[PDB]
Amino acid sequence: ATLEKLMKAFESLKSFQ
Amino acid sequence: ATLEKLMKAFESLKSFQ
Amino acid sequence: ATLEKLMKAFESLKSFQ
Amino acid sequence: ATLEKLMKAFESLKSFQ
Repeated sequence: ATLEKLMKAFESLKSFQ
Repeated sequence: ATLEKLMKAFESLKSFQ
Repeated sequence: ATLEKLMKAFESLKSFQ
Repeated sequence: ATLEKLMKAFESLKSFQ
């Protein structure tokens, strides 16, 4: 699902930050 | 700013999707 | 699911903006 | 700024969750 992908991306970004 | 970076990342992700 | 709720909230915010 | 508002909304949602 596109929503799932978006969520994953956001999480990754947060972790990086 | 961290907020700005986050926003940019989100936008990029959206575009990709 | 919490993820779904978050997504919905984000969408609503975007629409409002 | 619209970006700032969006960020604030997201934070609030996260806190609620």
